[PDB]
Amino acid sequence: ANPSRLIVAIEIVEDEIPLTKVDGLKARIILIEDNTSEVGTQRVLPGTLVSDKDGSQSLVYPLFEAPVSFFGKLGDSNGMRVWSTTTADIEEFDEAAMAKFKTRQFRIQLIEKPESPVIVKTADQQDYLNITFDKGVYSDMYNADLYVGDVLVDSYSDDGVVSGLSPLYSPFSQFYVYHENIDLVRQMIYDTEMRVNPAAAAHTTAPGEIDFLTFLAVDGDPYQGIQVLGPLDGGITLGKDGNIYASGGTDG
Repeated sequence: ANPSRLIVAIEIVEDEIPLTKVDGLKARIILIEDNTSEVGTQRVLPGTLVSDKDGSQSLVYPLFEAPVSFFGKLGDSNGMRVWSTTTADIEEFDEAAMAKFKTRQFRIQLIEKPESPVIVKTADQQDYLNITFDKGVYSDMYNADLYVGDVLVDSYSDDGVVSGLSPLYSPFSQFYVYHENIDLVRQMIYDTEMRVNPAAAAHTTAPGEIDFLTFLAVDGDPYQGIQVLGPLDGGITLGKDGNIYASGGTDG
């Protein structure tokens, strides 16, 4: 009756964190479980976090949302991984593209259980897809558009034409990005950090360059104005090994 679904969100509050206090942010990645609402209608809402500093309450910002392509509880076997790029790693990434468009480059990969989980290769047979959460970014390195919304489904799909094989379809039928929420979240972290650690403006020159998922700065270094909350603290670790699955699949 109902597809499984993945909704990724971020819970943030203002608090005194440690700076290894100081005034910055307490954040944690969370999943919202809803297969009822129409896709793209999650709201920013107060979470369960409170602030030791001033009694303020956390807010929860839906970031993105992806429905599974097919009915059934088995759709709950679909999920994904996501991580930001860094001028610290083994692989490189499109540094001039980022420069030009002042946005951050991310890698997303689809996965399936049984779990390590199994990696769903893209059509062109790559292990992962290079994306930006912003529109208009075109990469000369990968000669592709990078915007997730425009490219993911399409990339894990293959109508079979010049391919000659059985049409291939993506396990996720659409990737909806909450642009406004993301911009709201990045600004928040950009501001906080420019204040806390103003040298960080050297490579983080725009709010659009903020990694709001794994909270690494471009240089590779985790922002000094964020204190991340892992599973110990009600959170979810994203990243190369950070597995998240759709849910709420119903058979009827």
